[PDB]
Amino acid sequence: ITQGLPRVIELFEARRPKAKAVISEIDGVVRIEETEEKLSVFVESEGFSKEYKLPKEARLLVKDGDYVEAGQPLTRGAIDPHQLLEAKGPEAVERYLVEEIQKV
Repeated sequence: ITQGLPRVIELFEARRPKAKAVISEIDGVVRIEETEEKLSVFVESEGFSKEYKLPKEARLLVKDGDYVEAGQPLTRGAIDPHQLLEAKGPEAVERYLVEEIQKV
């Protein structure tokens, strides 16, 4: 994560954060799949399937069987503003940038 001026610069430059969070591209229900060595999270829609293979030590913000919005974070960390843009649209990005800059 990042605090202070570097976080501000990272936001104003719209950089992809180093320790970025993972977000859902679509809406759907959470289905966790965890081997003792490997980890993956599945966003299952009524007719679609999404699969996010994340490193095994990543903190989750999603309880199993939850309905997540497109663009909603699954992992902790800073959100990549461009991914948030493609997933959720302009308004969500403006909101995110303003609030995130204001936190500092």
